[PDB]
Amino acid sequence: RAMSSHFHQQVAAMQVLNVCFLSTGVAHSGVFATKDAVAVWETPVLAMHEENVYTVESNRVQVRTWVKQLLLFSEGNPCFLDICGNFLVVGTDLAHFKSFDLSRREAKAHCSCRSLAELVGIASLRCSSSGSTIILPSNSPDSKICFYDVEMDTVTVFDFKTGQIDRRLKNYVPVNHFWDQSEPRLFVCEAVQEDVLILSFFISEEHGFLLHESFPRPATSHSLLGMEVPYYYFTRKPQMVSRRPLRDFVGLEDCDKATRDAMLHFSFFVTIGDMDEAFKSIKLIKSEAVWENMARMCVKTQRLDVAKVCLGNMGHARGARALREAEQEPELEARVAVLATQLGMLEDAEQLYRKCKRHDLLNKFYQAAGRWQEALQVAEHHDRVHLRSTYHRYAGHLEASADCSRALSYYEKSDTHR
Amino acid sequence: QWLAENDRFEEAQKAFHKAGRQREAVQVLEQLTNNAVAESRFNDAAYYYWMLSMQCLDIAQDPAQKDTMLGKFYHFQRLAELYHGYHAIHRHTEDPFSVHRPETLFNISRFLLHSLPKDTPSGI
Amino acid sequence: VLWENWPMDKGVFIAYDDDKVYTYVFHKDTIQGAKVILAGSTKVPFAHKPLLLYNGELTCQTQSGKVNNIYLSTHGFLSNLKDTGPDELRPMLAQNLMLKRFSDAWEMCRILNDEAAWNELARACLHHMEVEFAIRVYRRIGNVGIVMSLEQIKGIEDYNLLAGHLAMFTNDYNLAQDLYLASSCPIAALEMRRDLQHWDSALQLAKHLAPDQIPFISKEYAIQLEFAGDYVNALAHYEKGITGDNKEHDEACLAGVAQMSIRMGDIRRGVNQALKHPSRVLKRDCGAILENMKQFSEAAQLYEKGLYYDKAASVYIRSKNWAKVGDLLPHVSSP
Repeated sequence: RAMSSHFHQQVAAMQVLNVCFLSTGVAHSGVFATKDAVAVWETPVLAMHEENVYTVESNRVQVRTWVKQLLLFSEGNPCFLDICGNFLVVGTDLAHFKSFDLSRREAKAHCSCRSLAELVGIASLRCSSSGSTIILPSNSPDSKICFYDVEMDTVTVFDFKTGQIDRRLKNYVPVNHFWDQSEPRLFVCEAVQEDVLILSFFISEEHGFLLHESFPRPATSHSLLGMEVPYYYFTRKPQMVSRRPLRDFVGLEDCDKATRDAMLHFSFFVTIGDMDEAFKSIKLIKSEAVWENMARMCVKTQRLDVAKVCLGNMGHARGARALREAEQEPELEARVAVLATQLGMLEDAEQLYRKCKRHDLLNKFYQAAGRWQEALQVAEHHDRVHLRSTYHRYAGHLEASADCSRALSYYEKSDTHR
Repeated sequence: QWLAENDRFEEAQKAFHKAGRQREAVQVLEQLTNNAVAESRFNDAAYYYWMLSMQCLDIAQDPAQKDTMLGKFYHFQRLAELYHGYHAIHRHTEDPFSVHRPETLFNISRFLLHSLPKDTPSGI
Repeated sequence: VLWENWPMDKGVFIAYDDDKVYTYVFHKDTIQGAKVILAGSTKVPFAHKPLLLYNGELTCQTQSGKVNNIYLSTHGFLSNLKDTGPDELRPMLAQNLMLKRFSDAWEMCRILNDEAAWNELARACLHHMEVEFAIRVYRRIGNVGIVMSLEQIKGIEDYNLLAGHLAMFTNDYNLAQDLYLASSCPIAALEMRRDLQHWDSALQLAKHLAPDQIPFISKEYAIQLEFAGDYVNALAHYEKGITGDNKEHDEACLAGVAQMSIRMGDIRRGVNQALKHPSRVLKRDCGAILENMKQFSEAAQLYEKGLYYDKAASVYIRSKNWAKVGDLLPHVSSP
C-alpha cells in the first residue's frame, strides 16, 4: 500500500495504525493526527482543526462536528488540504488553490483564487504556520518547486536541475515536502534521484531562498514525515518514528523553548550570511555545544575576529593560545587552518593549507598527525629545506617505535647519522 | 638557486650573501639555523648565528635601518656565544666519555648560568 | 616493606603483614603534587614471609626451608594477552597505569585498539609529567591541535610552569592558575584567563602582576558586558578603561560610556556623545543608539547631525516637524 503517514504538532500517525505523541513519548486510505483528535478517511483529504472537519465535497469546502462552516470554490476538485499554525491551504491538481485564514471562529479566505498555470497538475501542497507561504508542479513529480507569496502577490520557482530562482541537487526531483510547525520560514523537501536526500530551506523575503541543511535520507528512514523542533522526523522501516536532531541543534534538545528559539535565530542568521546577527542573538546561552557550533561556522566562513571570543566561552584555552600565536603568521587562510586544527576538523585544515601555499606548515601538520609518509611527500616536492629535518623527525619517531633499522636508514639519509 | 635545488644550502647561502641578496640569504640562513638547533649541532648553530650577526651588521651599513639592525646584531652575537658555550655541555652529558678538562666545563657552565638567568634559547 | 627491585619500576613497594600484600606506589612528579597511592591487594598462603619483589614475583620463604614464589595480583600483565579478553584487559590497563608502567600500557592499548582506552592512557601520561611519551600517544590518536602544543612546550624546564601547562591541557584551569602563580612566569596565568575570556580573574591576576593589561582588559570586560547586556558596571569599567596613549583605545572607551549610558537613562549624561563623539563613526553609532530607545529627542538630533544626515528624514517622519525632512530632501539619495 502507499502507507499514508502524516506528522503534526509532535504527533506522527502512519497506516499499519501506529500513532506516536513524541511530546509525551507515548506510542500506541489516509490518517491525519493532532494532539487530541485523529482523522481517518468521501474525501481525497480530510482534517481536524480542533473539532472541525475539512470535508472537500464537490467543488466546495464543508465542515461538521465529530454542518458548521461552508466554503465555496467557483476551480475543480481540491484533493490537497494542509493545516499548519492557524492557516489552511486548499490545493488542487488543476493548478488551483487558495489560502483560508483560521485564527477566527471560522474559515475565512486570506487569499483569493489563483492559477499556477498562469503564474507558471500540482503534485502536493503544504502551508507555513503564518500562512503567507503556500508546492510541486506537474503525473510524475517535477524538479522545479514553486512558492506563491501571498503578501507581495507573485510566485517563486526554484529549479532543482539548475539551482536557480525565478521570481514572477541537479539530479534529484522533489517528491515530498513539509514545513516546520513553529517557524514559517523553515521549509524542508524530500528529493529522489531520477537516491533520496532531505533538503531544509529557510525562506527569507529580504534575501530569497537559502540552503539550510542537505543530508541524505537515513537508512532506517524511507519517507520524509516532516519536522518539529528540534528533530527531523521520518518514517522508520519496520517505535516506527525516527527523530534526528538538527545539525546545529545538536545538544540543545532538552533546552528551553526560548533557548531553542535563540538557537533557531542563530540557525537562521547562519542560513543567511549574517554571522553578526547570529552571534548577537546567541549571547545568553551557556552550553559549550552552541559555541562549538558557531565555532565551526567561523571555520566555514573564514571569520576569526568573532572566533576568538567564542573558544573562550567553550573551555578550549589551548586553542585560544594557538590562535594568539598564529596571529603572527602572515596569511589569512593559515590562521583559519590553525583554528580548524584546534577544533576537530583536520581535513578542511589540510585543504586550506594546500590552497594557502604555506606548504611547510602542511608538512608540520602531517607530522603532527600520524601522516608520517605524506610528510615526506611534501618535504620531497615542496620545502626541500626541511627535507633533512623531515627525514630527521621520521628517524626519531622510528627510534621511538622500537624499530632501529629504518631508523638507521633515515639517520643516514639526513646525514646526521655520523 | 642551482645549489639550492642541488641541496648545497650552505654554499647557497654563501652565494646569495655574496650576490647582494638580502631576502634569500637571510631566509635560507635562518632556516639552516633552525635545522641545526633542531638537531644536536649546537656548534654549527653558533657559527650560523655568528654569520647572521656579521652579515646583519653589514646590512646595517644602510643608514635607513641602523637602529633596527644593531639590535639584531647584538642579539645574534649573544646567541652565538651562548650556543658555542652550550655545545660543550651537550657533548659532555651525552657521550660515555669526556673530552674537555674539568676546569673548562666548570667555567663554561658558570658563564652559561650567569648569562641565561630566566630565558632559554631554543634547545638549551 | 620490600621495595620494588626491578630497575625500570619507579617507587613501588609492597607492604605486607599477615595474610595480605598491598602494592603501594609512590608518585614523585604529578600535576597535583606528590602523593602515595594504593594500587591493590593480594593474598599470601598461610605461613609465608616475603623476601624479594621483582617484576611482581614475591620470592617468599615458607615455614620450612624453601623459597616459593608468588605473583602479585597487581602485576599481571607480564604474560601474554591473547588469553586475556577486553573485559579482562581493561582493568589490567588501569592497574598498569597506576603503577606508572607506561610501556606495558602502550602494548596493551595496541592490543585493545580502543580509541577511548588510548585517550585514557594519554590523559594519564599528561598527568604524570611525561611529555614525550604523551606526544607519542597523541601522535597515534591523531589529535593534532595538542600534538603541536605539546611539541611547543617540550622545552620548558621549570617545574611549576610545566605543571601549569600540562594542567591546562587537561582542562583543569583552576589548578593551572594555582601552579602558574608559583612558577617563574606568573603572567602566563593572566594570559590563560584573558584567552579563556574570564576577564574578572584577568583583572585580579593582572593587577597583582601587570598594570598595562589593566585598562585594556577593563575595556574588554566592559565590551563583554555590553554585548552581554549589562551597561552599568560596563560603563564604570569603561571609565576605568581610559588610557593616555592609545587615542583609539581612549576614544573607544569614551564611546563605550556613551553607548552604555545612553542605553541607561542618560540623555543628559549620554548627551555628551552629541559632543563627546570624536568621529563620524561615533555619530553613526549614536544614530544606532538613537534608533535604540525610541528617540524623537535624539534620533532627531543624530540623524540631523551625523554622517547619517539624510537619516534625519526618517528620524523626523517619526515626528511631525518637516523642516528637517524637506531641507534634507535635496541632501538625500533616497527619493
